[PDB]
Formats: sequence, C-alpha cells, structure tokens
Amino acid sequence: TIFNDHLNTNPKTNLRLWVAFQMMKGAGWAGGVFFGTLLLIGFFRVVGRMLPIQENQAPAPNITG
Amino acid sequence: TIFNDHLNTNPKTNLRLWVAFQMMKGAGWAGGVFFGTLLLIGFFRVVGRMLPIQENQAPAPNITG
Amino acid sequence: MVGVTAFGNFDLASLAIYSFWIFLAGLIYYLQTENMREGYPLENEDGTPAANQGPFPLPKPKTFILPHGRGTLTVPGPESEDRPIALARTAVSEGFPHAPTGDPMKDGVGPASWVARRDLPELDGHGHNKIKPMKAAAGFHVSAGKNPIGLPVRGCDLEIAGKVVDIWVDIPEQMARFLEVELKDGSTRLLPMQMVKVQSNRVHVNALSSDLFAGIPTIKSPTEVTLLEEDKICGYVAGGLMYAAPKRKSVVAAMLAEYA
Amino acid sequence: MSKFYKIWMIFDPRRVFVAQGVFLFLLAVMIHLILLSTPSYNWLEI
Amino acid sequence: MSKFYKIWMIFDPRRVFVAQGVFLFLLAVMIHLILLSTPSYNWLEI
Amino acid sequence: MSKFYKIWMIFDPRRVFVAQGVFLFLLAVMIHLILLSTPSYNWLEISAAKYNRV
Amino acid sequence: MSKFYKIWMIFDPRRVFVAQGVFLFLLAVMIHLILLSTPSYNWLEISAAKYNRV
Amino acid sequence: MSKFYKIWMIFDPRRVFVAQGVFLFLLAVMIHLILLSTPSYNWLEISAAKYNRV
Amino acid sequence: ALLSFERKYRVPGGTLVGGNLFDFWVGPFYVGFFGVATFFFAALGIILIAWSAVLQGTWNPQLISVYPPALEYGLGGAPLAKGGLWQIITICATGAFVSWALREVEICRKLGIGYHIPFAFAFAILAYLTLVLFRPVMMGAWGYAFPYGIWTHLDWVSNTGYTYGNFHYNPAHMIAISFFFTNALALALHGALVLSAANPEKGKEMRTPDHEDTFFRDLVGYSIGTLGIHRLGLLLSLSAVFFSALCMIITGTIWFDQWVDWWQWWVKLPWWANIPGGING
Amino acid sequence: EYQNIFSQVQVRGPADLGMTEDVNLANRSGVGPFSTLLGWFGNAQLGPIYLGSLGVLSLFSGLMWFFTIGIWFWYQAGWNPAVFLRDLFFFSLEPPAPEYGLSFAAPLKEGGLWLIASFFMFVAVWSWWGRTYLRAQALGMGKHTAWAFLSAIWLWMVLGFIRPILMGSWSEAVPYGIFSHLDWTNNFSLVHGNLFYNPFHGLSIAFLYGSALLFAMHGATILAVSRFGGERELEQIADRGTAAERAALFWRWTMGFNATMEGIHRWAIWMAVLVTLTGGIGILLSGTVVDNWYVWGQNHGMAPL
Amino acid sequence: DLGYTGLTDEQAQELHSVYMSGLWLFSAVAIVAHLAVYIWRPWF
Amino acid sequence: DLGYTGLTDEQAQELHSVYMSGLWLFSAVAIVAHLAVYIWRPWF
Amino acid sequence: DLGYTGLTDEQAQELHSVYMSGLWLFSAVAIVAHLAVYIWRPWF
Ligand SMILES: CCCCCCCCCCCCCCCCCC(=O)OC[C@H](COP(=O)([O-])OCC(O)COP(=O)([O-])OC[C@@H](COC(=O)CCCCCCCCCCCCCCCCC)OC(=O)CCCCCCCCCCCCCCCCC)OC(=O)CCCCCCCCCCCCCCCCC
Ligand code: BCL
Ligand SMILES: COC(C)(C)C/C=C/C(C)=C/C=C/C(C)=C/C=C/C(C)=C/C=C/C=C(C)/C=C/C=C(\C)CC/C=C(\C)CCC=C(C)C
Ligand SMILES: COC(C)(C)C/C=C/C(C)=C/C=C/C(C)=C/C=C/C(C)=C/C=C/C=C(C)/C=C/C=C(\C)CC/C=C(\C)CCC=C(C)C
Ligand SMILES: COC(C)(C)C/C=C/C(C)=C/C=C/C(C)=C/C=C/C(C)=C/C=C/C=C(C)/C=C/C=C(\C)CC/C=C(\C)CCC=C(C)C
Ligand SMILES: COC(C)(C)C/C=C/C(C)=C/C=C/C(C)=C/C=C/C(C)=C/C=C/C=C(C)/C=C/C=C(\C)CC/C=C(\C)CCC=C(C)C
Ligand SMILES: COC(C)(C)C/C=C/C(C)=C/C=C/C(C)=C/C=C/C(C)=C/C=C\C=C(C)\C=C\C=C(/C)CC/C=C(\C)CCC=C(C)C
Ligand SMILES: [Fe+2]
Repeated sequence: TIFNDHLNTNPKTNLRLWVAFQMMKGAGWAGGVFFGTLLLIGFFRVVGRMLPIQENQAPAPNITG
Repeated sequence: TIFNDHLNTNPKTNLRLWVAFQMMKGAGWAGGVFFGTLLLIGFFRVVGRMLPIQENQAPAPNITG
Repeated sequence: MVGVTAFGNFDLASLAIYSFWIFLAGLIYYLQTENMREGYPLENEDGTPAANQGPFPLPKPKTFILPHGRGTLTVPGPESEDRPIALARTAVSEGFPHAPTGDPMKDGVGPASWVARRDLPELDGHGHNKIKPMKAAAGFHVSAGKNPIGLPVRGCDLEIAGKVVDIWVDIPEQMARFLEVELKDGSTRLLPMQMVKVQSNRVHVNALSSDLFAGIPTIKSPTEVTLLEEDKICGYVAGGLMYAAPKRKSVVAAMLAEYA
Repeated sequence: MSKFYKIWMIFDPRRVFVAQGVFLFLLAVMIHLILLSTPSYNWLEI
Repeated sequence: MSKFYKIWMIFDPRRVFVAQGVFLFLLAVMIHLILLSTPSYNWLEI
Repeated sequence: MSKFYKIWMIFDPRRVFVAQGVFLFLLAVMIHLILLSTPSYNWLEISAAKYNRV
Repeated sequence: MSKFYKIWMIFDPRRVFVAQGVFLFLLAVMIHLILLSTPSYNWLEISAAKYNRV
Repeated sequence: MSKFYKIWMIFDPRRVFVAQGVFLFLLAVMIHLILLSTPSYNWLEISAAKYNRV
Repeated sequence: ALLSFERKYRVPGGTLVGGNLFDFWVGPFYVGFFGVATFFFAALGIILIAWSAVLQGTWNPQLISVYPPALEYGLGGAPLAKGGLWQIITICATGAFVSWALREVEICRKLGIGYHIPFAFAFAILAYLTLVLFRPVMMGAWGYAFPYGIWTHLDWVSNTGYTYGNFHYNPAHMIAISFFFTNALALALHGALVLSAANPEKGKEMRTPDHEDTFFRDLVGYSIGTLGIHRLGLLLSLSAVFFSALCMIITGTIWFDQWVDWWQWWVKLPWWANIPGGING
Repeated sequence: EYQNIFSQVQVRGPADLGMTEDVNLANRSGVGPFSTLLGWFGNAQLGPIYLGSLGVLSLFSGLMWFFTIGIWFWYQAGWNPAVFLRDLFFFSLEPPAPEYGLSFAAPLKEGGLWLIASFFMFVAVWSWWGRTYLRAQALGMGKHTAWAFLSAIWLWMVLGFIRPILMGSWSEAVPYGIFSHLDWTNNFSLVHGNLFYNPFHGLSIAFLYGSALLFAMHGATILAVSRFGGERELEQIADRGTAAERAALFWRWTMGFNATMEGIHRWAIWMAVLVTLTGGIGILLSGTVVDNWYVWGQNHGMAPL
Repeated sequence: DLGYTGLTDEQAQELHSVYMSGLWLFSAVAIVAHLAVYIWRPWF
Repeated sequence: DLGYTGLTDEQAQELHSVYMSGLWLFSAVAIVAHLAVYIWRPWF
Repeated sequence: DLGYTGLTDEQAQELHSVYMSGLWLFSAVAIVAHLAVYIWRPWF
C-alpha cells in the first residue's frame, strides 16, 4: 500500500477497527445466509403467484383442530 | 499496544477498516443526532400523555380547509 | 374622513403605507452609507483594488476631533495597516485561506492578529491614564468575590506558570482589567480578566499553556499600558485558543482526536 | 469511467468520507419518513 | 468481575469475535420473528 | 463548443463541483417531490390503487 | 454590436457568470411553475385527463 | 444630445450598468405580470379559450 | 472582494467537521460543511413554499399559505397537498436554523471570539421549536402549529389567543411583554447615547465614556456602564424569548380555561376573600 | 469558559462626580451609596442626580399624577387597606363617558379626576423631555436621546390626546389601571376589526421583533469581542482595533454584510424609534380613516375574500 | 482601454467568442424546445 | 493564455474530458430512467 | 496532476479501487433489500 495517509492513526484505533472487522465478517456471513434464504422463499412465492393455484385450490390435508 | 495479534493483517485490509471507520464516525454522529431528536419528541409525548389534555381538548386554531 | 377614496381603494391608510415604504428605502440606504466608513474601498487578496465596490457609494468624509489634543480622525480615508502580514496564499483563485508562513501566533495573524493603534494610553475624561495597577491607584481595594492576588496561575496543560501579583483596574469604570501575573523568570505578564477563570485556590487560563506565558508581549512602562500593546497581548492570548489547541489537556478534545 | 479514480487527487478522502456518511444516513432517514407518511407503506401501523 | 479479562488468556479473540457476531445477528433475527408472529407488534402487516 | 474547457481557467474545480453536487441533489429532490404531490405520478398512491391497499 | 466584447473590460467574468447562472435557473423555475399553475399547460394534469388516469 | 456622452464623466459605468440591468428586468417582470393579471392579455387563458382547451 | 483588513484573518482551521473540504469562501460568505447544509435546506424550503403557491392557486405573496395537517391526522403524516408540504418545510427550516447556528460556531471559532452569538440564536430556535414541535406534540396534533403565511399565521395567533379569552392575563405573557418593552427602551437609549457621544454639538470635540456616565447620572442617577449595558441587552432579549416559550408551553397543556380565572386565586386568598366592597365583591 | 455575564471580582474607590463642562453643579446632588448587588452586573455607584427647574417641575407633576390615581384607588376600595391590597390590579381611573364628548363638564366622579391626572401626566412627561434635551446640551453632546424620546412621546400623545380629539370624545383615551388598560387594548382591537390587519400595526411589530433581534445580536457580539476590549466602543470608533475587525468579519462571513462600531448604533436607534413611529401612525389611522381593518385587508389583497 | 478587470483586448475577444458560442448553443436548444412545444400545443 | 485558477491548457483539457465522461454517464442513466418511466406511464 | 490533496497516481488508483469495492458491496446489499421489499409488496 502506497497511500500512507491512513498509517498515521494510533495503534489503539487500529486494534479497534480490526475487531469491528472481525464482527462484521462473522455476522455479514450470517446475514448473507439469512437474506439468501428469504430470496429463495421469495422466488418460490413468485412462482406460486404466477401459477393458477390461486383459482383451483386444495383442501386442508391435516385437521389442526 | 502489546496485543500484536492484529498487526499481522495485510496493509490493504488496514486501509479498508480505516475507511469503514471514517464512514461510521460520520454517520454515527448523524444517527446520534436523529435518535436524540426522537427521544426528545418521545419525552414531550409522554408528558402529554400523563396530563389531562386528553379529556379537555382545544379546538383547531387554523382552518386547514 | 372614514373611508373616502382618492382613487380605487387608495386612502390615507394607503398613502401612509406607501410613504413609509419610500421612507424605509431611503433610511436603509442612509444606514448602509454610514456603515461604509471603515474598511472600504474593497480590495483583491493581493492588495490591489477590486473591480467590486458595491451598489452603495462611499459617503462624504466626516471629521472626529479627538479629545486631549490627540488630533483628528477623518473617515472614510486612506487605510493601510502599517505592519507586515506573514501569510502565503494557498490557491491562485480567490476565496481560499492564506496559511501562515512562520509561527502564526507570534507574527500575529489569524485569531492572534493585532492592529497598529496609537502607542499611547487611552485617557479618562480628566486627562489622567485610564487603566492603572492597584498600587498606583489611590483608594481602590478588592470589594467582593475571590481576591485573586496571591494565587497560582495554571495553564491549559495543568501546569502552573506563575502567580498573581497585582490587578490592573479601570479607574472611572471601576472594574478589573488585567491580572499582573509574575513568573519564576521574575518578569511580569498581563492577563485579560475575561480570559481567566478565578477559582477558590487557583487562577485557570484555558487559552495558554506554561511555555506560552513567557511569550506574551510585555509592557513598555511598568505602571501604564498603551492601546497597541493591549491589542498585542489580547491578540496573542486569544489566538492561543486555536494555536495552543494541541498542547491542551481537554477530555472532550482528546475524546474526539482519538476518534479522529 | 476508467479514470474516475483521479477524483481522489482532487478530494481529501477523510472529508469526503465523513460527508458521504452523513449524507447517506440523512437520505435513508428521509426516505423512511416518506414511506412512513403514506397510509400504505407506513409499516409502524399496528 | 475485575479480572474477567483473563478470559482472553483462555480464548483466541478472532474466533470468539466471529462467533459472537454470528450469535448476535441470529438472535436479533430470531426476536424479529417473535415480534412478527404476534398480531400486535407485527410491522409487516402493512 | 470545442474550447469550453477554458471555463476551468476561469473557475476553481473544487468550488464548482461542490456547488454542482448541491444543485443536482436539490433539483432531483424538487422534481421527486413535485411528482409525489400530484395525485397522478404519485407512484406510491398509484400502486396503492392498483393493488387496493387502502 | 461588434465591440460588445469590451463589456468584459468592465465586468469580472467570475461574478457575471455566477449571477447569470443563478438568474437563468431562477427564470426557468419561474416559467415552469407558472405553466404548472394554470389548468391548461399544467402538462401533468393534461396527460392525466388524456389517458384517463382519474 | 450630441454630448450626452459626458454623463460617463459623471457616473461610474459599473454601478450604472448593474442598476440598469436590475431596473430593466424588474420593469419587464412588472409589465408581464400586469398583462397576465387581466382576463384579456392573459395570453394563457386566451389561448385556452380559442383552442377550447378547457 | 476583501475588506482592507480582512486578509490577515483568513486562516485555515477552527472548524468542527470536514477539515478543509468546505473551508473556503464564496464572495464574502464563509461556506463550511454547515454552510453547504444550510444552503441546501434554505433553497429546498423556499422552493417548496413556491410549490405550495402553485398548488394553492395564488401568486399573491400575501395570500400564499402552507397549512399544517388537520386535527384528525394526529401526529402522523399527511398527503403533501393537505399537510405534508408543511411537514417537509418545517424539517427544512429546522435543519437550516441549526446548520446556521453551527456555521456561526465555526466562524466565531476561526476568529477566536466567544460563542455568545450562536448561544443567543439557539434561544430563538427553541422558541420556534416550542411553537412548531414541542407544544403540538405534547398536545396531540400537528394542527396546533401555525401556517406558513404572511397574514394567515396572524390568524393562528388570534385564534389561539382568543381560545383562552384575553391572552393578556397570562402571567408569563406579562413578564415577556415587559421584557420586550424594556429591551426596546434600552436599545433606543443605548444607540442614542453612543451616537450623541460620537457626534457632539457641532464642531466641538468628541466625547468620552465619562461624558456618557455623567449624562445618564444627571438624567436618572445611576449609570450602568458599557459592559453593563451590553450584558443587560443580551439578558433582556433572552429573558423575553424564554418567557414567551414558557407562556406558550403552559397554555393548553396545564391551563385550559380563561386566564383571568388564573388571576382569580389572589382575590380568594383567606384574609381578604370575604370582605365586601371594591371591584371584587 | 468565563462568559463575561457577571463580574467575578469587583473593585471600588473614590466616587466619580462626573464631567464639569457648562453644568451648574449647585443643582447636582451628592453621590449616593455603592450597591454590591448592582455591581455584579454593571456599575455599583448610585448618584449623583441633577435636580434642576425642569427636574422639580417633572417631579411635582408626576408625583401628583401618581398620587391622584392612588387617592382614587383608595376611594374605590371604600378606604379599606385589605381591599386595596387585594384589588390593586383591578382598580381603574376611567375617562368621561361618550356623551360628554370633549367637554370638561364631566362630574368629578365619572372623569373629572381623570382629566386632572391627565393634565399632571402631560406636564410631567413634557418636562422630562425638556430635561433630557437640556441634560444632553449641558455636556456638549448630541440630541439623539431627545429625538428617540420624542418618538415615544408621539405614540403616547396619539394614544391619549390627539386621537380622542380627532374622534371628538375623551371616552376613547386609555384608563389608568393595570388590567383596565389591558382590557382597553383588547377592546380597541375588537372594535376596529383585527388590528392584526392594520399594516402599520404589523410594521410596529416588525420593528419590536427587530429590536429584540438586533439587541441580542449586538449584546452577544460585544460580549464575544470583549476579550479584545470591545466594550470600549467610543475608542474603537476613534482608533479601530482588532475587536471591531473581528466583529465586522464575523457578520460579513455570516450574512454577507456588516456594520461599523459607530454605525450599528444608527441601526439600533432607528430600529427602536420606528416601533412607536409606525405605531402612532397606525393608531391615528385606526378609527379616523378605517374602522374595520379586516375588511380593509380583504380590499387590499391581504385577506382571502 | 479601461482596465477595470485587468484583461487585454485579445483575452477579451477570446472570452467573448467562447461565451457567444455557448450562448448560441443554449439558444438553439431553447428554439428546438420551443418549436416542439408549439407544435405539440400552440399558445397563439 | 488567460489564467485565473492557475491551471494550464493541458490540465484544463484533461479535467474537462473526465468531467464530460462523467456527465455523459449521468446523462445516459437519466435517459434510461426516463425511457423506463415513459414506457411505464407517458406524460404526453 | 493538480494534486490539491497531494496524492499521486498509484495512491489515487488504490484508494478509488477500495472505494469502489465498498460502493458495490453497499449497492449489492441495497439491491437485495429492494428485491425483498418488491417481492413482499410491489410499488409498480
Ligand atoms: C425633492 C423631491 C421630493 C422628494 C420627497 C420624498 C423624500 C424621500 C426621503 C426618503 C428617506 C430618506 C432618508 C430618511 C432618513 C434619514 C435619516 C438621517 O439622515 O439622519 C441624519 C441625521 C444624523 O445626525 P448626526 O450626524 O448623527 O448629528 C451630528 C450633530 O453633531 C448633532 O446633531 P443633533 O444632535 O442636533 O441632531 C439633530 C437631528 C438629528 O437627529 C438624530 O440625532 C437621530 C434621531 C433619530 C430619531 C428621529 C425621529 C424622531 C421622531 C419625531 C416625532 C415622530 C412623530 C412625527 C409624526 C409622524 C409623521 C406623520 O434631529 C433630527 O433630525 C430629528 C428631528 C425630528 C423632528 C420630526 C418632526 C415631525 C416630522 C417632520 C419632518 C421633518 C423632520 C426634520 C427634517 C430635517 C432634519 C434636519 O439624523 C437626522 O437628521 C434624523 C432625520 C429625521 C427624518 C424625519 C423623522 C421622522 C420621519 C417620519 C417618516 C414618516 C413616513 C410616512 C408615513 C406616514 C405618511 C402619512
Ligand atoms: C387583542 C390585542 C391586540 C393588540 C392591540 C394593540 C393596541 C391597541 C396597540 C398595540 C400596540 C403595539 N402592539 Mg399590539 N395587539 C395585539 C397583538 C400584538 C402582538 C402579538 C404577538 O400578538 C405583538 C407583538 C404586539 C405588539 C405591539 C407593539 C409593536 C405596539 C406597542 C409599542 C410599544 O412599545 O408600546 C409601548 C410604549 C408606549 C405606550 C410609549 C410610552 C411613552 C411614554 C412617554 C411613557 C411615559 C411613562 C410614564 C410617565 C410612567 C413613568 C413610570 C415611572 C418613571 C417608573 N401586539 C392584538 C391584535 N397593540 C400599539 C401600537 O402602536 O399599535 C399600532 C397600540 O396602541
Ligand atoms: C396624485 O397626484 C397626481 C399624480 C394626480 C398629480 C401629481 C403632481 C406632481 C406634483 C407632479 C410633479 C412633477 C415634477 C415637479 C416635474 C419635474 C420635472 C423635471 C424637473 C424633471 C427633469 C427631467 C430632466 C431629465 C430627463 C434630464 C435628462 C438629462 C440627461 C439625459 C443627461 C444630462 C445630465 C448631465 C448634466 C449630462 C452630463 C454633464 C457633463 C458636462 C459632465
Ligand atoms: C412573469 O413574467 C414572465 C415569466 C411571464 C415573463 C418574464 C420575462 C422575463 C423578462 C424574461 C427575461 C429573459 C432574459 C432577459 C433572457 C436572457 C438571456 C441570456 C442573456 C442568457 C445567456 C445565456 C448564455 C449562457 C448559456 C452562456 C453559456 C456559455 C458557457 C457554456 C461557457 C462560456 C463562459 C466563458 C466565456 C467560457 C470560457 C472563457 C475562456 C476563453 C477563458
Ligand atoms: C419547478 O420547475 C420544474 C422542476 C418543473 C422544472 C425545472 C427546470 C430546471 C431549469 C432544470 C435545470 C436543469 C439543469 C440546468 C441541468 C444541468 C445539468 C448538468 C449541468 C449537470 C452536470 C452533471 C455532470 C456530473 C454528473 C459530473 C460528473 C463527473 C464526476 C463523476 C467526476 C468528474 C469531476 C472531475 C472533472 C474529475 C477529476 C478531475 C481530474 C482531471 C483531476
Ligand atoms: C424526495 O425525493 C426522494 C427521496 C423521494 C427521491 C430522491 C432520491 C435522491 C435524489 C437519490 C440520491 C441518491 C444518491 C445520489 C445516491 C448516492 C449514493 C452514494 C454514491 C453511495 C456510495 C456508497 C459508497 C460505499 C459506502 C463506499 C464504501 C467504501 C468503503 C467503506 C471503503 C472500504 C471498503 C470495505 C469496508 C468494504 C469491503 C471490504 C471489507 C473488509 C468488507
Ligand atoms: C398607597 O399608595 C398611594 C395612595 C400613596 C399612592 C399609590 C398609587 C398607585 C395605586 C398608583 C397607580 C397608578 C396606575 C396603576 C398607573 C397606570 C397607568 C396606566 C397604565 C397608563 C397607561 C396609559 C396612559 C397614557 C396613554 C395616557 C396618556 C394621556 C396623555 C396623552 C396626556 C393626556 C392629555 C390630557 C387629556 C389633557 C387634559 C388637559 C387638562 C385641561 C385636563
Ligand atoms: Fe454598543
């Protein structure tokens, strides 16, 4: 790195940003998983919208009461 | 800093966290302002709740239509 | 005379309101014209006159006859500042800061600026000197509040750079003006009262630190102070707020600097 | 498009990044307010 | 409570911080679902 | 049209770019609010009527 | 008309161009708002009536 | 009429030209607004009536 | 361009946010980060008032009015055409005022002077926020705030005052009015005194502060001094605005009746409440 | 930070008897006591006050005006000290009824005393104006204070003397009483339509708000540059210093224009004078030319209908 | 030959020529817009 | 040869070229948005 | 080559590249959120 304008910050704040970064690695991975799951559910919901399920429509398989 | 376990990351990611940090300084200040404003409004709303404004209640000062 | 019109809806209410609009325009013009007596004509950043002078022309000059035989001041007039300014322009275009070339406080530029006034003390109505130390004044004594004489003086870095010897008071005005603060160099400096926080055990100076107390411009004569050197002392003490910001032990400043 | 990078030989990164953070937060708060104002898209309902 | 700091002579900070980030995000998403499930405190109705 | 570039020997780029950014954002907000004000082109209300949200 | 150019030996280009830009934008906003105010030439309402948006 | 030019040994051109520009624009806006106010000479409403745009 | 003396003061530094990103001038105006913000907000607010003029149907500047949402909307949003433009303009005005105060801080700070001026402007900002934000939020609806019109916010003042009868009987109101009148009196006296000292009988020497003290001690018998008069001016103005904000924050919130009914308590105090005669009884 | 709002330590010494040009000192009294309470804010010295011919005239007339109103208040309470204590703000010395018109034939008890007190008040106020002029003249100063006071007197005269004569009735002057004169104000507004739609009323309010504005601005500026000796203004006019420059540059960088140490006081005096000048004009037009201001505003593009 | 702004004859001519080129470009775009609006809906 | 900002000819051309590239990119995005809106719902 | 800031060509390219990586990450998160909202409840 030739920028040499960020290197002037004190070592304590370097540590600070290091661990802010550790936590955003961890839970950015977790967020990617959760929101990819929602996008998958959304794809299936759209496919369900475009199909004529919504006109001829099945009875309940199980009682639930 | 004696930790010496964060210093092993490459300089490019040090730059990365440096500017992630710049942006969270800026807009953490902005968030503090916005949410302090909401807490002030909430304090006034609570004081309004506990007072008997809600029983004897003023007519509209201006027409608005 | 209720409600007859000269034409349309125009009556004395309308005549009065329009007359007032005209009078207000004239009065605004006059007020700005009176306020164009200092600082004009306008000039480029390199000292040459600007192409701008404004919609408002300069007024005719008027003469103040100074009291106590000090002469006459006639304004507007030719204004130079009779001193060199140690600044270098940052950009070639206009409307940009001029950075100091050497030490900023101490060449006297920026918040540490001063003006070449008359190197004479201002006088009271009767002709004597206006500002005067307690010992030189007859009958004056600290009358209420915490007497600052004999207290140590702490700078902005939480060192003590000297301690208070005397108070300079303003005779007709009956109010304290300077702290004569004496160092263990042995020479004395002057402290504006509005720059010092007098506490129970300690006289705090947020402006300056210990190492800058010695640099304060000293006084020519030891019982009097002239206008020039009042600018000089006040400008340095005040420019200490920005130009001694690094050396200062402030919780909030260190807070923000560590974050920044 | 390729050489937009030289914007950074014009602007100091620190100041630009502070301004950009403030701007982005303010814009997000703005839009969440426009959505909150309409009877639909006001999610804070119930 | 004063010497809780010695936990870091037991645990490597990197691993702990990754795990803690994952845990906190998952817990927040959980609670959002709990609020979303009840007819009141469900903001996605509108 | 060819030598319009000489405007930059008249105007300092920094000030011009700050002013231009402010102007462009203000103009965009202007036009978006004007569109939102009219019952048509208020895209939010249009979608609300299309899907019967209200 | 040939020597109108000497106006620039009277006026500083920087100030004149700033004032001209401000004036032109303000005039354009003026005229657009005047057009939007009248029931005709309010192009938004015109297109709303033409396409039966309401 | 020949020596009216000596007015410029009385008045500074810069101030006079600024005042004249302001005056001319204000007068033009005056007259246009006066025309727009009257039901006739409000060219907008008139064009609306002639082409039956209302 | 520059005053004869301005150049030695145009130095870098003394600014809260943004280093030297906006640490430059545009003509005489110092810009700064908060100058950029305040120009944005002021421009947007003036534009939205013009767009209100378009929607309402008038181009008369004295008839343009931007009304707040009606009472039924409560503290929520309203359509732009019937109350939302008022809300956006209010946000723009608040942002512009706050940015103006912070820009003033930056300028005070580059020049090395105290922060009395942004202090005093904050009082006016808080009075405006009392009228527009605190009281209507405490009181239930945006419809209790005033419209943005030259002659229609006077209607708001009149209606709000007459909701409680003669508003003259509000006591914090009386204190604020006394402060305002005293402030105008002090301003007239101060301007006159300084001008008369600097411009004496015609062709004789310029006066001194001793002459000012002598004149005013001859007049009434107690001169306050130059520092005293400036302190008293700042404090009179700030007290007036503070008591205005108080008298309006308590109105319709802890007091709901006629204000002379408030004054009624002194009359009914035990050791005269029953005596016949006089105005009362 | 020290804010310079209150002195933190005080000093005092010999009293200042004041300047001695063209002033007859036989009439100047002796210096009074020093007040430690007043000293925390400004000067602590009280006196000496000048007691001249106009001083005695004004003191006599004002004392008799105050005494006349007080004696009427005592009569109006039935001579009961407790009733006087409890109804002090409700008593009123009310002018003659409309049927007397401008005549001085009103009996003592519906407005003869009002006329007597008004005569005393007239003499007191005009004597005080003359005294202001002469006190300025004795020291060789300008007459600016006299003319600002003349503006205030113009509003006062319109309220109590000129407008009743124009309307041909003493019943339309202001009663002497706290709540009674407040009700006179409210009823004046009610009778003539909104005074809010009186344009000169609006101008008067604009200049009162401007007085508060300008004087907060100026007090704050002078307290902010008092670290350079900014409060010493006559000398900054005489010999410009860095306080004057920093103040001018603050206001120039803030709003694009500034003033001078001298000229801000021209702004101040005119801002304060215009209040009562436009107020007097508005009250004089009120009822004499317009008797329904809301309708007038409707006719003049001010009100919607 | 006044020299209020400091520019010479050649500089003045060059700046005025580039200005006028910009002015006529602006005018041409305005004329195209005006013709488009007039054809779309006349105001005379 | 006229100079106020202190930039030279080559610097001016370089800065103007990169500006205009940005300007045409902005314009292209605006045209795409305008066509999308026009197709979605015309205003003429 | 103006260098008001003081940066060189390589520094400029490095800073701009890391900026743009951050910008596209922000944009991707925004697109995911927008698609989620659009699927949940369309505005067109
Ligand atoms: C040609 C074509 C025709 C055109 C026609 C149209 C003209 C358009 C004009 C547009 C306006 C232009 C600018 C005007 C403001 C100029 C101010 C100025 O120049 O100051 C210089 C000068 C500065 O003095 P200085 O240099 O500091 O003194 C140094 C000396 O060493 C020491 O000197 P000194 O200590 O001896 O001070 C002496 C002097 C200096 O005064 C001061 O020190 C400043 C004090 C400011 C307060 C003054 C206001 C007091 C109000 C008095 C009563 C008010 C009620 C009147 C009734 C209301 C109207 C119906 O005192 C005065 O001048 C004030 C006298 C007030 C008498 C008012 C009598 C009733 C009105 C009669 C009109 C004529 C008035 C006098 C005109 C000639 C003056 C020489 O101050 C003045 O002269 C004051 C000017 C007073 C103007 C008139 C005041 C009332 C205005 C009424 C407005 C009504 C509008 C219409 C509405 C209703 C209609 C139905
Ligand atoms: C319901 C009531 C009406 C109304 C009715 C009136 C009437 C009626 C009048 C005013 C007047 C005024 N009103 Mg209004 N007013 C209303 C609403 C408002 C509102 C508001 C926000 O609602 C405001 C800010 C104002 C403000 C104002 C002032 C601008 C103005 C008075 C100037 C002044 O200082 O007089 C105070 C100063 C004086 C009276 C001068 C006194 C001078 C003399 C020399 C003093 C002598 C002192 C004496 C000797 C005592 C000595 C004491 C000892 C020495 C201790 N009004 C509504 C619409 N108002 C006046 C005016 O000018 O209107 C155009 C007026 O007459
Ligand atoms: C409500 O009341 C109503 C309206 C009904 C009735 C109103 C009546 C009122 C009273 C009407 C008042 C009218 C006034 C009195 C008329 C005055 C007319 C005259 C005095 C105006 C003068 C005009 C002359 C102007 C045009 C001068 C033009 C000259 C210039 C072109 C250049 C000359 C200037 C200098 C000298 C040239 C250069 C000099 C060199 C040698 C240095
Ligand atoms: C209510 O009233 C209504 C609205 C109904 C009617 C209103 C009527 C009013 C009166 C209309 C007023 C119209 C005005 C008078 C029209 C003025 C038009 C002209 C004067 C505007 C000028 C436009 C030219 C601009 C576009 C210039 C562009 C040039 C730039 C692209 C660069 C050129 C700048 C410099 C010279 C280039 C670099 C120089 C180098 C060589 C150093
Ligand atoms: C109410 O009225 C309504 C709203 C109805 C109608 C309103 C009408 C108004 C009049 C519309 C006004 C429109 C204005 C006139 C449009 C102007 C558009 C142009 C002038 C804006 C320019 C955009 C170009 C921007 C995007 C530039 C981008 C370039 C950056 C990406 C980097 C380039 C900056 C420097 C040169 C790069 C690095 C320099 C090097 C060589 C060191
Ligand atoms: C009222 O009008 C409404 C609101 C309705 C419509 C108006 C809308 C307005 C007009 C829209 C305006 C939009 C503006 C123009 C959008 C601008 C967005 C800006 C350009 C987004 C730029 C974002 C830049 C990103 C955040 C840059 C990030 C740089 C990084 C922080 C540096 C290091 C990168 C690291 C941290 C990320 C990847 C590497 C690791 C270690 C994760
Ligand atoms: C125990 O305490 C004692 C009894 C010893 C004394 C205490 C007295 C207290 C209770 C005095 C109370 C005084 C009241 C409260 C003062 C209130 C004054 C009110 C507020 C004045 C307000 C407005 C009055 C102004 C407008 C009057 C203006 C009238 C002037 C223009 C002069 C009028 C000119 C007259 C009509 C000319 C008549 C000439 C002769 C021939 C009759
Ligand atoms: Fe002052």
